[PDB]
Amino acid sequence: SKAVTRHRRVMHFQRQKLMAVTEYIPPKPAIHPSCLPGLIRLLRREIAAVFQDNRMIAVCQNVALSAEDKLLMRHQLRKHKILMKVFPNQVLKPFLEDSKYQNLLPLFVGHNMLLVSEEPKVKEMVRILRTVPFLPLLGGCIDDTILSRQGFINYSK
Amino acid sequence: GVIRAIVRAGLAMPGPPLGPVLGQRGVSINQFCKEFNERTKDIKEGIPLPTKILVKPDRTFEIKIGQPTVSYFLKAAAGIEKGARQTGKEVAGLVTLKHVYEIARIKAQDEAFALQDVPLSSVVRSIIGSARSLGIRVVK
Amino acid sequence: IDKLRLFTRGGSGGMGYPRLGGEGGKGGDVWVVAQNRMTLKQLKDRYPRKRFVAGVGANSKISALKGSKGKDCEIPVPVGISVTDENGKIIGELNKENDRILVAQGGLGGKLLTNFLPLKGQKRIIHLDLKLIADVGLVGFPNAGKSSLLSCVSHAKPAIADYAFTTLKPELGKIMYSDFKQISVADLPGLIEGAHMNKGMGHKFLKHIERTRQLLFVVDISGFQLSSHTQYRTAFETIILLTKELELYKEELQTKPALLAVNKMDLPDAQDKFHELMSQLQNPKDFLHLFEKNMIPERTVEFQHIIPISAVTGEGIEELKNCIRKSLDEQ
Amino acid sequence: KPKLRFIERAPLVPKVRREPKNLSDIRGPSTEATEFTEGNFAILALGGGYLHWGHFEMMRLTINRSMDPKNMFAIWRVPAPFKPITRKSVGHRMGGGKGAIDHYVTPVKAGRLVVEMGGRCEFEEVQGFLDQVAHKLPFAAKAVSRGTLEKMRKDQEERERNNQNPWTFERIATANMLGIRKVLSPYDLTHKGKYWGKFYMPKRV
Amino acid sequence: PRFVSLRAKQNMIRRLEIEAENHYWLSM
Amino acid sequence: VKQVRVQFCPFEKNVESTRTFLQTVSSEKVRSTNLNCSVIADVRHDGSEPCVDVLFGDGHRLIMRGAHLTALEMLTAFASHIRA
Amino acid sequence: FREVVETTIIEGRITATPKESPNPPNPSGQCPICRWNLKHKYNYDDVLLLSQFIRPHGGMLPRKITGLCQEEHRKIEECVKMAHRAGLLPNHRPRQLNRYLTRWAPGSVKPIYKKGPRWNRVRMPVGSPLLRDNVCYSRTPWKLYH
Amino acid sequence: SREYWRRLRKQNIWRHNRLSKNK
RNA sequence: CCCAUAGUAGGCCUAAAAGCAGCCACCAAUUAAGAAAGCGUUCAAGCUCAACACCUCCCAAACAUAUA
Repeated sequence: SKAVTRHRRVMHFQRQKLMAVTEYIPPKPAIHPSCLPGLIRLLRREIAAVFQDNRMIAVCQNVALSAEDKLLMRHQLRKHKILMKVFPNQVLKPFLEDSKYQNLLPLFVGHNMLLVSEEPKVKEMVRILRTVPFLPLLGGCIDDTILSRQGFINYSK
Repeated sequence: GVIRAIVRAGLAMPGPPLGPVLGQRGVSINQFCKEFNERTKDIKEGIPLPTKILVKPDRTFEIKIGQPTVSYFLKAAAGIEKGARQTGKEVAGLVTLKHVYEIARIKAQDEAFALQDVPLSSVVRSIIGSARSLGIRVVK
Repeated sequence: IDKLRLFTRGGSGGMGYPRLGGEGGKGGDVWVVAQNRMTLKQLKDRYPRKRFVAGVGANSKISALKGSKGKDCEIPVPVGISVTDENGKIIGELNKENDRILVAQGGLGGKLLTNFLPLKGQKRIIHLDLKLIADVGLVGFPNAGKSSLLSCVSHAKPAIADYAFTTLKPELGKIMYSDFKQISVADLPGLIEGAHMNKGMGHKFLKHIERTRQLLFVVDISGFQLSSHTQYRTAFETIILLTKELELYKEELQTKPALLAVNKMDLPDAQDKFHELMSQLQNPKDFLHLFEKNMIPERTVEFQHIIPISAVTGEGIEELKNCIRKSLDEQ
Repeated sequence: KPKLRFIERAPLVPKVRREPKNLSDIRGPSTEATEFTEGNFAILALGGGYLHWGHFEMMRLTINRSMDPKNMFAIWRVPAPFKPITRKSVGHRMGGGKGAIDHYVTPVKAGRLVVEMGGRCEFEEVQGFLDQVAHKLPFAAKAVSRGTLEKMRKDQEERERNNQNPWTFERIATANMLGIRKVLSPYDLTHKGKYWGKFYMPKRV
Repeated sequence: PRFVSLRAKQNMIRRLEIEAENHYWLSM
Repeated sequence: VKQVRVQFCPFEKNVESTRTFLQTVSSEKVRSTNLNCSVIADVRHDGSEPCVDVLFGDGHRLIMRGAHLTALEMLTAFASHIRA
Repeated sequence: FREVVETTIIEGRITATPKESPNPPNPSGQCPICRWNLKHKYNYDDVLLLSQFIRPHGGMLPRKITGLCQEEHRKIEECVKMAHRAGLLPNHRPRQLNRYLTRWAPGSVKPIYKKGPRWNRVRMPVGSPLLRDNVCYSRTPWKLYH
Repeated sequence: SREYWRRLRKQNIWRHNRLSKNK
């Protein structure tokens, strides 16, 4: 027969025999792994600087505000000096640990936003939360004193 | 819906660029043209100005006026009604720092343009980038 | 409103298979005939169900008989038809009624053990362009009264027409030529307001209206303060804008038999010089300048004429409207 | 020119003397034209053979049929048909040597890159066309990007280094352990039990 | 067409190991 | 259907499920899907509430407490109450 | 677990939450079977393992709901496929030929009516393909095509 | 810096866009 | 899963070609969003995605679980 034809070339039973002897067995696992078990640092430094500089920091769970609502809130917090920002919660937890704040650790959960200022201007945010029926102010920190939603409402009143 | 109109201050009701863009929502074309003409008369003329145009399902219009385009203002300040064909190898015009600062201040004065940054350096950089996108070379 | 592309099937041959005798049918031709608005009176313009076919041939076997003949197919249109083929160009160039164009393919037979050949029925690729919904597409301005203008200038009441398109059917209006015959024009789909006047009853419908080969620019021929619009967009300014858009859309279409409609002429009278203004806007280059010898800002100087709507006076306005309709149907 | 050049059936200068068709020029994994050459995607030959002007012309037709010259350029890295394969007279007495040359074809072994593709286009969009070409190809192949060949090489190295066998093909063969030298090929020390004739077995770890 | 099953694996493995051990003790 | 009380105050242990249910898929972000919502947040204490109390227009009323109930399950219960 | 009480008044109430065993000797595993020391020794005869992962109407549990590894969750799903057809799981009704470990589904299996030559033989489908490395206490090879 | 971070984010965005270009 | 504004309807050519008809730069304002990547658009408007908020009638019959 031809060396290479329409049919496949012939293999000797000795050849296929050693080929099976040449069964390339992959690695045999023992325990098996499947059933077995720069921006961040800069953001943390900026958060620490903002916490140190500002006297009043308020944490909100506001996510309901749209882009236009966020722009209106930014305009209101620009008219009266209050820096609004948001960072990662995992980064903020290391930031909270570095800043040595105990009561602010459980408050930072889910979608959140910090408002850091020297002059307290949370009354405008309180009025905005009064106009659109949401209550995002919860667990504030003004003058090294952790407050609640009722405390924030009393301070705004 | 939200539309984006760039109709000229002079001729409010044109043929090609007036109706076919956002007339399908349902509104009086003559009333919108009259409102645009009144807004253009309330402001300076000789330059196109963007409008917000608040449309409602009850056929109610609330036309808001911002300012002229920063590219159009830069072209007017440079003195070239036609831009560069290849930006920015062919420098069509040269814009000084004072005129660029004045244009940036004029753009930040408008509220519908939403140029409400705290620092003016950001607005100056934005105006410089808009000029560099066109055929304008910044001097000093 | 759009252009239609159909496949035409003709007669097919027959069979046998007798020792004496032979084949059957032949192959018919494809005819295109344009008819008046009375063809649109029967709703056959929303017909499209992937074209139509024709009859086939017969065999006969008792006792040695041959078969029948084939069948030709005629494709009618509701109002006007421009016929083209798969060659990339049109042979017949008309849109008036009673015009026919034919494409022939046939000469059929049968297979092999008495009198020979192999085949099936024949077909051709026809393209029907109605040159807008009926005869021309009307794009007005924000002073448009084209429906009332057509009703005032013609004794025939407008009806509802359709076309062989994949979209909605625009409304059509009848115009009088003062010659014992009537022509038709087409407006924006649904509620007619004018394409330039911020209305087409849809974005796809606006594209369909703008896809018309023959466009008519309706504008206020009266004064801007006397125009039926508040605020009016000025006769000169809106006319110049619409004419500039139409000319810059295609220089060939500007040089083609396109016209601009003179509307809002029911306030104007014989002495109001509406016809004089229409002539001054038609004979010029759609600007202030009348004639340009060498230096012309437009693609072509001395363009076509203007069409009259809401006719008045007796200085040949009806004759001008009839000539405009004839030029539009000439395509 | 972002298009595939036409491959002629034979060169202008012909081959006067008769020559044989050696299978060894397609046998073995090829070393030349094995990696990418100014390309980010190509077709690596997963087998040996010879490509004539017919296969090259079919590939060029399939490339120019579906390509964007402003975003995708393709250059055929293989040469034109050059090796003369002959055919004798029809209805001639059997045996008796060779007649005139019949047609030219260039032979390519396993691992050769066929057409280098580059530009503003990834291999994912051209994957369908490359798979149709590979199924229609003369020899077996595989459409591989610049990183796909590296991924395959790393996977092969990992498979080789993760072997658990108490006996390997070289471990009995190069040793000539149990008389497989009565069947072992003289060239078998080179393919290491991976290239068997005209078929190429890269799947053997 | 012919295939060799695990029986071939075990007996031939006895063969290969026999040859390998013979090689091993034959190296001094 | 109609306004929802949504009781939440910082008196007992805070619930992340209740906070997620109040802030997301009940608040003004969800007002686009349910146009006639008029959702409000209540700061009146109930006592281990995590209520998200909703008073429907048909007089249905819904209490899903809620401290151990997940935000997804409470939102699904609210969606099922809306669909009814 | 939660229920939706409906009568129009509809409410959602959390009632009858289930709990795990008190003594996991295989804590910090990744498969739940690895979390419960059942890495390869779960079989299709196991009623308890079947009940631990079967929905009340017989719905398939996702691995996040299941808490098992994806390979282990597929093992659980294949075991469910084994056991529901085994006639040993009547606890999940929606509204005869006896069996022993039929893998593929009944109502589309073609009648294997062309028995191939013994040198090219196709055999019948046999056993669940998922359990190729199941914990074998035997020395016989585990069959796949009978 | 923030400008460098914005440039890197824009580069990653362009890279993912060019990846989706084949899709 | 989620979120998607703005100089801006980026400029030349283009009736308009708005990120998406062809070219040049692709900057840049917010924690974070490509002068635009698959749609849709006459032009627009509306979808996502990237970046941020969350993480000739085949032919053996058969059987997986008993310690190479």
